[PDB]
Amino acid sequence: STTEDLAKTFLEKFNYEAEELSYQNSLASWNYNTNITDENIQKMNIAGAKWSAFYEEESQHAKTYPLEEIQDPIIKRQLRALQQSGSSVLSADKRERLNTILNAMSTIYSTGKACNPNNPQECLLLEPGLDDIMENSKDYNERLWAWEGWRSEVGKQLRPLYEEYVALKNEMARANNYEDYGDYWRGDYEEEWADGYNYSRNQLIEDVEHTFTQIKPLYEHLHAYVRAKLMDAYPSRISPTGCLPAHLLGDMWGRFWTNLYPLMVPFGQKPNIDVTDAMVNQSWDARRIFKEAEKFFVSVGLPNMTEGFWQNSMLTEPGDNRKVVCHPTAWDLGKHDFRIKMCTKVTMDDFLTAHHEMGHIQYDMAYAAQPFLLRNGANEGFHEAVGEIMSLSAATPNHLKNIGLLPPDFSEDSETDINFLLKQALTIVGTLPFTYMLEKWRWMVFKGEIPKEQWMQKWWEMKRDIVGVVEPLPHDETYCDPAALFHVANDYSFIRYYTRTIYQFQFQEALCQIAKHEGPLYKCDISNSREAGQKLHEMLSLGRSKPWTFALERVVGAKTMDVRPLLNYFEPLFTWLKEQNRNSFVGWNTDWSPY
Amino acid sequence: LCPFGEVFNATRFASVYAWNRKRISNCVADYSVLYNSASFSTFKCYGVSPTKLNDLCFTNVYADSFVIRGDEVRQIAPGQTGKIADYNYKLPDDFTGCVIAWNSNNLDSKVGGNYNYLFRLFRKSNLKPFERDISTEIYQAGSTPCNGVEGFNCYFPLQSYGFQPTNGVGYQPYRVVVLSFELLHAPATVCGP
Ligand SMILES: *[C@@H]1O[C@H](CO)[C@@H](O[C@@H]2O[C@H](CO)[C@@H](O)[C@H](O)[C@H]2NC(C)=O)[C@H](O)[C@H]1NC(C)=O
Ligand SMILES: [Zn+2]
Repeated sequence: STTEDLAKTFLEKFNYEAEELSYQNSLASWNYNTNITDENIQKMNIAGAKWSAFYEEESQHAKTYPLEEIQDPIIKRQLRALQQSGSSVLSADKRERLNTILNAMSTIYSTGKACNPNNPQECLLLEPGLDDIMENSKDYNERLWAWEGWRSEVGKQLRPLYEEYVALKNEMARANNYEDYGDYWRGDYEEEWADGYNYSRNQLIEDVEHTFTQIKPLYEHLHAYVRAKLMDAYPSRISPTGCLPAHLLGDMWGRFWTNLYPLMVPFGQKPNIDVTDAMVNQSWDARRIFKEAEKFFVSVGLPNMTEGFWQNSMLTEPGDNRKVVCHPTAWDLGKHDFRIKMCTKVTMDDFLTAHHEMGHIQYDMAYAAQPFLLRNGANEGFHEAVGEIMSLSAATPNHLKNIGLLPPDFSEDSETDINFLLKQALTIVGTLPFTYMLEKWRWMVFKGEIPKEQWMQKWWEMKRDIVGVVEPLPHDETYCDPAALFHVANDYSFIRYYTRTIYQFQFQEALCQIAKHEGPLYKCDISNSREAGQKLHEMLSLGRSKPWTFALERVVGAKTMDVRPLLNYFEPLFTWLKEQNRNSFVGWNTDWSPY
Repeated sequence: LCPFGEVFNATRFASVYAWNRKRISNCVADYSVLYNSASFSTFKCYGVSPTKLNDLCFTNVYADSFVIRGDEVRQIAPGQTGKIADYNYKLPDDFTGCVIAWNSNNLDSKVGGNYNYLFRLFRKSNLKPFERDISTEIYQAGSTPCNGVEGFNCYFPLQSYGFQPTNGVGYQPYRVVVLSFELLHAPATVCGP
């Protein structure tokens, strides 16, 4: 008896026991989210602790079989997901200290508050009190004490705790035959044991740096248009050849530029398209919204919902004594049980959100025949990219005329297409230098290129050079400014938001050629096209049986990612930007500061 | 009359490894009532015609009964492979009979789970058709003896279903009755005209 038959008998026992035990954990969390009491949290934490103790006992069983004696690609992809271990290699005194540091950083963030200068009886939390100032105010001095006070009270308490977190995380990584903790995070994209479809951890650095240099001419013309329109809202405060201040970007951190739209509109007489009033006049309810989303997928070739979807979902607020958290989520409880929990209102924003959440359900129903360890997307960016393109076709004016929400005598306007394209660029294009700069700073600090006496010196050197954002006030070596973000203080990776945007426009550009679309890409509608639904279904039913380089070639015909479909979408906007910038300056210098 | 009312309307049904067998004789059966019942999801007869089929004096009839999942009903057929077909219940290549099944989700499911039905997961070999095996030994995978303990390469050779009323259609209970029309030299009192 070889060692391949011993590892095969082990997986036929693991599948039947892990499926029945993870279903009791998922069912005990549904009853808490729809009914918040004191007895529900007690039953939630009991069933959620049996799954964590069962899983770590079989992670030591899986390491009895060496990985170099198996010659099957199906078996080896399931063993490597069960042979991975984390903090178990440390001692008892080192593992106990690690969980004390992690829990102490999460309570300072969720309970910390910043008080108001010149009125010391007003202290405000982040979510109810400090997010409303940064997203709705137009005062220069009101946004300044809410930006400095969050970083001098909360960020200076995590500085002595974050240095000891780096040393303990670098000791766990070196005992697992890695070189540092940054190399540990990049192993999600690694592929092995393939002939021509291999991918390396060093190749990910080269792919990100190559695609970033091709979006730089587009970002410079958007940077110049915003700067010339912000000198009217804040006169005599921004230099005509320089960077942008960090506390005037419509956000606490500057992650999105969405809330700056009413200060810059190209055609101020042509209104926007809003169908929120024709639904009221035709007596639409919450069940009418989810029935229109189901007819969209049938016309492209995708199946219907099941019987238990309509009986077990919560599509409206109960209106009873129960307390329910209203957050739109799609649930895969297991054993072919699919539910959607959201609080629906008769608007246009809730019309488009129902198409996004139903796109997650269609992905989950495709790989249901895979083994239990291989039921996921190709990597950590594939799942959200499928849902984004489904909400992109339903907002086209050609589709809204076919469902009676627009009159038949509706004339297309060329001045309302510039208004639609500028608002898309403030969310998608404007967040891409932000994500590139965040992950590059953390990779160097786990390796040792940046000593601890030069942490804050290199943080503001890369803001001026890559993003073009200048600090309002100088800092020193007692601050920790990246630690004021949610993902840094809660130990999350940030590179998944960069690659998800690039995958989104590669699928959209390929499917509009199968549908024989004539014209520009922003008017594409894939409805009533059954040929484009058969192409997408071939990739959705694979799961994790194949590498992600194999699954990309089945749709777009290429192995690696590409940025040229993204530059073709904003091509009408790029011609209009260069005509407006004929009397301006493109670029910035890193010598001007507000202080 | 016939004991067909005691088979289809019994309150208790057996498991798939310890399945039941009943001999039915000395009665006349109305097979046309079963054909036009319009309640069974599957009705697939093999060897015999799907016609009226009443005036046929068969030798003997057996009624087998067990409960399985809804994704395993395709395995109750000649020339099929699977966990149920190899270790639990096997049909021969020359089979004359019919297979009747229907959903029983409203009778065999509880809030919290029902764990009274078992099936066999590991076995050394396969079995012949119409063979029943009941055992509670220890399945040894490798070469190290287990001596009645569950360690490495030692497993308990049984597994239980878990039935809830909120499961999907493939995981719901199904109640299966198999009728075999064996032919042999006999007076053949079971005709049912
Ligand atoms: C919401 O939760 C509460 C408590 O967690 C549930 O109240 C319990 O209901 C059961 C069944 O009716 C009773 O046996 C308990 O005595 C109740 N506990 C209390 C503290 O009152 C309530 O039923 C849940 N709501 C729904 C709709 O299931
Ligand atoms: Zn989503």
